[PDB]
Amino acid sequence: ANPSRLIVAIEIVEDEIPLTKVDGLKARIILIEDNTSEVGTQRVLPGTLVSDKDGSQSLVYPLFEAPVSFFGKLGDSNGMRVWSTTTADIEEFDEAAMAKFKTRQFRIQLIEKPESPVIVKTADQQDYLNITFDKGVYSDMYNADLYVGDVLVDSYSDDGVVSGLSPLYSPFSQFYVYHENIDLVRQMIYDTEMRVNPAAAAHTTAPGEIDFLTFLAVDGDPYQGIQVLGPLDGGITLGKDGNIYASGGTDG
Repeated sequence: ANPSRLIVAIEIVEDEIPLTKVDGLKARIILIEDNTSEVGTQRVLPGTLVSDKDGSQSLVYPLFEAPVSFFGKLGDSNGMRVWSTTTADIEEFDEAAMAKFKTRQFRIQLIEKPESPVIVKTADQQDYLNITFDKGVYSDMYNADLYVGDVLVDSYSDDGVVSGLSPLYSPFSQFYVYHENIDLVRQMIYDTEMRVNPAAAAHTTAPGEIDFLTFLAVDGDPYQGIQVLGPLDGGITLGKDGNIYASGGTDG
């Protein structure tokens, strides 16, 4: 009756964190479980976090949302991984593209259980897809558009034409990005950090360059104005090994 679904969100509050206090942010990645609402209608809402500093309450910002392509509880076997790029790693990434468009480059990969989980290769047979959460970014390195919304489904799909094989379809039928929420979240972290650690403006020159998922700065270094909350603290670790699955699949 109902597809499984993945909704990724971020819970943030203002608090005194440690700076290894100081005034910055307490954040944690969370999943919202809803297969009822129409896709793209999650709201920013107060979470369960409170602030030791001033009694303020956390807010929860839906970031993105992806429905599974097919009915059934088995759709709950679909999920994904996501991580930001860094001028610290083994692989490189499109540094001039980022420069030009002042946005951050991310890698997303689809996965399936049984779990390590199994990696769903893209059509062109790559292990992962290079994306930006912003529109208009075109990469000369990968000669592709990078915007997730425009490219993911399409990339894990293959109508079979010049391919000659059985049409291939993506396990996720659409990737909806909450642009406004993301911009709201990045600004928040950009501001906080420019204040806390103003040298960080050297490579983080725009709010659009903020990694709001794994909270690494471009240089590779985790922002000094964020204190991340892992599973110990009600959170979810994203990243190369950070597995998240759709849910709420119903058979009827």
